[PDB]
Amino acid sequence: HITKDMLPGPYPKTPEERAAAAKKYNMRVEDYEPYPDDGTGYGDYPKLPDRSQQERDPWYDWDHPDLRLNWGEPMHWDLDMYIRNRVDTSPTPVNWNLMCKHLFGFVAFMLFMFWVGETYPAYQPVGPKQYPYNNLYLERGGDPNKEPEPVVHYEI
Amino acid sequence: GFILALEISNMTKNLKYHYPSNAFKFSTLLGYFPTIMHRLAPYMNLSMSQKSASS
Amino acid sequence: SGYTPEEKLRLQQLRELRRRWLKDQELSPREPVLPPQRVSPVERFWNKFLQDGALWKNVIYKTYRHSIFAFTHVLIPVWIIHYYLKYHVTTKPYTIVEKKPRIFPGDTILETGEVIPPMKEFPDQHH
Amino acid sequence: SFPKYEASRLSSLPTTLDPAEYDISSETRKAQAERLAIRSRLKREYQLQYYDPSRRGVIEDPALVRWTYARSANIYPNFRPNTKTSLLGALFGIGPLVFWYYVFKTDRDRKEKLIQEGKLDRTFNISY
Amino acid sequence: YLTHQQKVLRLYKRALRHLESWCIHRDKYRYFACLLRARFDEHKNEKDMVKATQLLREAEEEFWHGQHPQPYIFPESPGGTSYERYECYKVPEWCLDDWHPSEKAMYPDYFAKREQWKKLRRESWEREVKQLQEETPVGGPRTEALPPARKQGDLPPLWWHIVTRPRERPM
Amino acid sequence: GAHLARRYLGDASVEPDPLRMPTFPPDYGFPERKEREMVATQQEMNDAQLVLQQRDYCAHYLIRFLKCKRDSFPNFLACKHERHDWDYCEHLDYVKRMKEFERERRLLQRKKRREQREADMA
Amino acid sequence: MLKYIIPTIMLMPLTWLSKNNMIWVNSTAHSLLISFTSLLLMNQFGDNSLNFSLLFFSDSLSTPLLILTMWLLPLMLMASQHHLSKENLTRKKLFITMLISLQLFLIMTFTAMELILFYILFEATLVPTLIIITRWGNQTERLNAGLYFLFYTLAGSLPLLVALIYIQNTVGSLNFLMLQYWVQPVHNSWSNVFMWLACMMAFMVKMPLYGLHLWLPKAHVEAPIAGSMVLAAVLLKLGGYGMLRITLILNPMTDFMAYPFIMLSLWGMIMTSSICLRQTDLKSLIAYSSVSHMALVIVAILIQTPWSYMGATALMIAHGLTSSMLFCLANSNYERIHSRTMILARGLQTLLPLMATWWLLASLTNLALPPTINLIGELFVVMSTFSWSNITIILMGVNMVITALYSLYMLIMTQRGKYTYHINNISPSFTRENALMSLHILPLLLLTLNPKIILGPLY
Amino acid sequence: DSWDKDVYPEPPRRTPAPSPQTSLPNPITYLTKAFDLLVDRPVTLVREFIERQHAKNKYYYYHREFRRVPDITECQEKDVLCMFEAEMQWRRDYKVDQEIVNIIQERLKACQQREGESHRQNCAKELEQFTQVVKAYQDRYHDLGAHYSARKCLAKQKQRMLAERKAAKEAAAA
Amino acid sequence: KRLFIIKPSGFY
Ligand SMILES: CCCCCCCCCCCCCCCCCC(=O)OC[C@H](COP(=O)(O)OCCN)OC(=O)CCCCCCCCCCCCCCCCC
Ligand SMILES: C[C@H](CCC(=O)O)[C@H]1CC[C@H]2[C@@H]3[C@H](O)C[C@@H]4C[C@H](O)CC[C@]4(C)[C@H]3C[C@H](O)[C@]12C
Ligand SMILES: *C(=O)CCCCCCCCCCCCC
Ligand SMILES: [Zn+2]
Repeated sequence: HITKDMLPGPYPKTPEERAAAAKKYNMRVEDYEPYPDDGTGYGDYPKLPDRSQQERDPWYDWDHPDLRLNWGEPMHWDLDMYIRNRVDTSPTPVNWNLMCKHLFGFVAFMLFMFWVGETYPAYQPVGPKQYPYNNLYLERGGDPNKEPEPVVHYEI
Repeated sequence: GFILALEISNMTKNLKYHYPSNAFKFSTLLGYFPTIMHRLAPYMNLSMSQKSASS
Repeated sequence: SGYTPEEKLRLQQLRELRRRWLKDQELSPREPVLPPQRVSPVERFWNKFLQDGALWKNVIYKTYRHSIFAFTHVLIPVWIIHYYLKYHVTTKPYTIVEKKPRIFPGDTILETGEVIPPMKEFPDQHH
Repeated sequence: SFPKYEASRLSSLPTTLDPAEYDISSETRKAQAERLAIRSRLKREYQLQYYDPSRRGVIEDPALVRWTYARSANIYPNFRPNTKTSLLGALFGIGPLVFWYYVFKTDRDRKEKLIQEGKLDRTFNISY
Repeated sequence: YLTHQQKVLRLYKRALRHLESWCIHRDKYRYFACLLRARFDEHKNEKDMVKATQLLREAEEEFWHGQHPQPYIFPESPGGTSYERYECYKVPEWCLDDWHPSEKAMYPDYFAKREQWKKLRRESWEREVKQLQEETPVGGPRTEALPPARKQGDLPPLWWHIVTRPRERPM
Repeated sequence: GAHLARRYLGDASVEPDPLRMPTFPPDYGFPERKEREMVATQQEMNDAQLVLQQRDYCAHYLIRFLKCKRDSFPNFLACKHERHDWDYCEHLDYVKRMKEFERERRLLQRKKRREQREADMA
Repeated sequence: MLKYIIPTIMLMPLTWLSKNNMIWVNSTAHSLLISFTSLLLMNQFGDNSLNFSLLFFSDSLSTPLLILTMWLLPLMLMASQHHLSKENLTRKKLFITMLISLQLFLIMTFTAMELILFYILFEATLVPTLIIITRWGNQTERLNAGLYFLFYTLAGSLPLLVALIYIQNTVGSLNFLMLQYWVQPVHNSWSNVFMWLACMMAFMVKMPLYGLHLWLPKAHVEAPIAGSMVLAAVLLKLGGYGMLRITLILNPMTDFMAYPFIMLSLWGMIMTSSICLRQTDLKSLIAYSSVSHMALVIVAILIQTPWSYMGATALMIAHGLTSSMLFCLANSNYERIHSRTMILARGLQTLLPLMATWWLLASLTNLALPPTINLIGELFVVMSTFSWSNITIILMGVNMVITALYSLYMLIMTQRGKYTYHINNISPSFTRENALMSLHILPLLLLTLNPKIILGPLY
Repeated sequence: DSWDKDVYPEPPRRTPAPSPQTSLPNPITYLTKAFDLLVDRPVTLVREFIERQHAKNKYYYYHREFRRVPDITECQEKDVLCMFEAEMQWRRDYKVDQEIVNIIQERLKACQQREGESHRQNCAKELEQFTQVVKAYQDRYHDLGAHYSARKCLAKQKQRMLAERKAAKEAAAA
Repeated sequence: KRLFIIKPSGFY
């Protein structure tokens, strides 16, 4: 039974509208920040911090414990992406930039070394192994009719 | 490995403070591959789905 | 920092209700009230037969239950499988293909009696 | 002296390291007073119906309705064709289709040429 | 809103827990645990709201640089490998109202003893509603804390789900 | 290994190339060189079903060991003597490969000295 | 086909002339007898189709679609009982009359030997379908959904009418058997480029093709459950069945005219699969899931290989049962919470243990877990498209990953986590609801034993 | 007996005679005796009883035989009645040729398993026959498309024949 | 001690 005035609407132009808009979404009129009016269809839906639900207090008594939400709280435009089963934005022990540099450096270094170790293989001091009957020409599917090129190995 | 680990294992009892090292955190956090790829790939894919694919 | 004067009363009021609720969750000795049930004559026999320890006669039940299991879970399936393979699968071409047995120099073939000539004399050396 | 924490969109600034958690003025303290005032009013309405023993059903949540409504039905009436929406529409709408057309058209033109010449190995290719 | 004392106490608890994770061995932790206490006891009397604040901010920045990358967590605490584990066994109480009569018949005492709580809950509801609407200011409640019962025979307002909440190891 | 340092941290023309050996005529330096003999015929190996990498000069010992194993079943600790004989026979085959390798290394260095001698005078 | 046409028509007298309280029982029982007799259509010969008369015929392509159509009618009657339980008796019988008349048109559509007869019945399914959506839909948007459903189909159908009549004048007949022998190749000219588009765009919009699908999220969401089951299970397959017929008379022009539609389909399924990862409406998520599976069918029909035509037939029948089941599962929740939001009721596995088993099986077949016929059809198309171009394996594989992500996301949001505290009316699943899910999944899982009856004429 | 040995050839079997070199009891032999007694014997009795009942009620089914009819080459243009019979025969022969490729493939796969590690040499006969039939199958029924037919097969043949005719002529020009 | 375990109805 939600009426047209209780639903999201167009961008607030006059200062009075932002007051009505903020009251509609249960926010302080000084805390209500509509999205930029660039024509991407956000209207007057509040813009909330891009913080994952995993950050919210795990000990507070939530109406919806798994979603970390309170009945009537304005939900983030991307709530379904910030649920606890998805993207997590919690602070990390190591700075984000230093994480990428270390991981990229490790992978980049390892790949180069494998290439370095590819052109310089490590093998043992032995010549090619020898097999009889012309290097197993008949065993390896050689044509019975066309007699093979003779191959001879000598005792040593 | 046993000798190096056993002696290094024996040094935990000494009353000496710790020095947070990059190598230590690198091993502890699995090289950051989860902390990045499990926050970057889901974010990009799940943001293109809503902004571009749907809206 | 501690509880305000009213908070200590509320928790006590609830803590008494909560501890009373957890007592109601206990089941009476008769519960659960199971509707009347009938067992097979075989089941009744072992209920009283096995009361005495009698290690010599206790293994009988162990072999009894394992003997039944082998008959209903090993012997019957292998009968069905062997009957299925012998008279329905193996009667069709190439359904079961065996890697031919290896013949070594010195063996005797059971189909014709042929004896594969042994290998020539080796340059024997003890090492 | 330590490396000041650097925050990206996926690594939020810790509250402890946030300067906004220490410089507490009268407005900041009062600002939280009104936040908990509205948060308390909503927590009241929910519990009146949540705990009511004569209620069987679903407590309609207008916040939930407004969330889904904006995500689906209020988008187009708030859409304006401009430079941003037009360029993004073509780049993400038509770009991939043109890209994949030349990847596949080029590949099939290449392969079709070999088969006519006879240079493509199709010795045992009888399933298609 | 948190007071300076509240924030200071929390930093002391976290540092020991991370320091405890760093040391592992108890005696080594005991040695360093006291030294950490000493660094806190030397600023207890500081009555300068500005110099004291600078200490906390510098104290937190030191904690972050030295926090354990993988701090110990109690299994059922948020992040430990038992959190929400048994939430899959916690059934709401109202499900029993849907049981078949032949299924309630298995527990005549429990369900006979259950109507009392339902009888008790309905009777108390009207008083609980009246108590709240008379102690609520004109503009509505300003906090989530709830008043207790101010008489005898009256249960605290909004007790049903707090009292009847599922156990912690239901199955 | 150790010989890698003489090919990677050193001259490569003075070292054998396992992808190119042998680089000299087999009879060069061997008057009426003898040829290795295979005791086991092709049919015996074919009927014995030996893996191609085992269809080598060292065969006719593996066949005997395999024949023993089929016969000593379930005594799987037996036939140990035939294992050592085949292990030894393969070992002799491995050393000869090293001899071919050391022979290759010496011949390459021999070509080095010969070329330098006639090169320096010129 | 009169042994199925006439019995279907007799379901209308049965409904109107039966007691007031027996309209559901009698219609369900007799519509199941009709479905039982449709198994006689499996008298298929390896060289020739089963040609009954001058009007109707049934080959291995029509037979699986006919059995699916006649099998759904009783399932549609079981689903509709709850939300029609409190409606005027005459209007309950008008609703049932619409479903029967929709089955009457469908079975004649899948068996018509003459394409203009196919067009009339293909185009006649709109009237009963539109009436179901707009009259017995629940929301205000049902009125806007019918218009989108109406003018998208007609905008493509009317050009098809001109092309079909044009072909008859040139060829002398629209009989399918005649076209199999009198077909001539299509020369590469601008005139034939628009003949090709006319013959296909009608069938593309019904699949639907990515780009022309905006009517499907509206019609499949605002319709009642009975409407959503037929819309997604059969009516989407009139496009697939149409293309499988009309491409006979469009070679070799299909070699190059299929590029824009293959790119829209190959790329479209990634786009629509990704949309399912962020849908706030459970029913809408299932609707967008249809566009991805039907994108494989469009690619399967446009490459014209025996492995592609066998995959397409299996994919259509497989998706027919799976899509219908998913809508029913989502509807069982709606009949309790009366809302289509996905994140409103959670942890339902705690309150409805058996209904969560159906959710698991519905999701497993949706993501094509082998050896289900869902996987068989999808697997065959992937092999056929790989031979068309090896690079397509990237797009096919990426869609399998995304397909499994949203399938399990739907299963984890509603059937796992913590139950919503304030929803206290999740009554135990009725026998009607449980039997509805069994009648979907059980025949779906049985076809794995003998899948050759859903592999079409090229088996 | 059950199946024709000419279509599915199998080389003669050769089983080495046991030559034990141990005094221990070979368990397999004892299990073999037990299996032939507690499994093989009871199964045969049931099969023998079932077989006798079959002989009491004996009846036959026949392999359908199609008399050849004029093929597409002899059918006039746009003559459905002749084209219909020619096309149905082509579709029937298409199915038979598909199963012929299966028979050859079955022989090829059977050879690989039977010959063990010597398959790459002892199965050169099967591989060569497999390569020949597949190429014959490919030349006739490949690249026709989902809407294949006798007309499309004939046109592909005429294209192949023309290239062969021109290729021989062009080479003979030199 | 035996405690009553609350479950959803399993009869249906
Ligand atoms: C979810 C958001 C939307 C995502 C959109 C999809 C991703 C877009 C990625 C950017 C586009 C990349 C494609 C570029 C065109 C293909 C060029 C190419 O490199 O093809 C490689 C290979 C060539 O095969 P061929 O068809 O014969 O072409 C030969 C032409 N000289 O082609 C093949 O034969 C097929 C090889 C398939 C390889 C497996 C699939 C790759 C992904 C594997 C998982 C990730 C691991 C990557 C490392 C393994 C790579 C094989
Ligand atoms: C053999 C095993 C262990 C008995 C024991 O040694 O204690 C017992 C434990 C449970 C038994 C099974 C279960 O009771 C279920 C079946 C019940 C009947 O005993 C027939 C076979 C049946 C399948 C049993 C076979 C066997 O006797 C079992 C498997
Ligand atoms: C050479 O072919 C293998 C590469 C070397 C790996 C082994 C390294 C250890 C041997 C060097 C130390 C020698 C003293 C023990
Ligand atoms: Zn309802």
